[PDB]
Amino acid sequence: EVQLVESGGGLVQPGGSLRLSCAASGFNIKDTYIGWVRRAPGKGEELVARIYPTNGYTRYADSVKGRFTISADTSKNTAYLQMNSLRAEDTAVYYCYYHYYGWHPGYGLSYSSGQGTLVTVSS
Amino acid sequence: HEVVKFMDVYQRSYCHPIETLVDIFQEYPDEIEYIFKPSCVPLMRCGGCCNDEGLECVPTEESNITMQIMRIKPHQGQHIGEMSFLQHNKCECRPK
Repeated sequence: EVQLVESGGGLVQPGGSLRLSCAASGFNIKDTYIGWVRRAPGKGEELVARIYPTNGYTRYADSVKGRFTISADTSKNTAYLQMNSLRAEDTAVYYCYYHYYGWHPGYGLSYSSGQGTLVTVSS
Repeated sequence: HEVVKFMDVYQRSYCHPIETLVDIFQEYPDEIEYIFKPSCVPLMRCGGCCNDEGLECVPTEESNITMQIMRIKPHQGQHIGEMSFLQHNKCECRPK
């Protein structure tokens, strides 16, 4: 049984910041890409950031390059997203997700995501 | 003979997401003793031209897609599993 426990969301003014965290249990994050996607009002899912904790290779949405920074602490089995210099367009629900790196055997769940944290950027 | 109009060629060839057949192993090159079936997957990926040697079409939005893929050790069996890839939701022309 996998759990993703999400925290860190809330309401800020432009230029403000939040730190999201996603504490996983039921699997090892070094085995996965772990990251965030976001869904904004009337838009499709978009990858925000991801990290392969086995080597710390990361990827970012073009729209957040230079502002957001993903990291992972493998001893806590937890990933973090530092969101700096927030804008109005960043307003979305952000979901923690993972999928097993490469090929995952069989019929069990290979990719999953959390409940979501709300991030609002207003005023 | 039915000649394709300029504007049509021009709009159709311009930078955008197009169904692209992507070799799996190039995306995930890690267990060299295994082969995948199919060996390639259909992914929306930026393609086309920018009509300026100084610009390249590049994704600016991306999303995950997850598929069932067989893995094969060549004289042993084939087994079903799952793999996840990036598609490109959005493309644009950007300095090289």
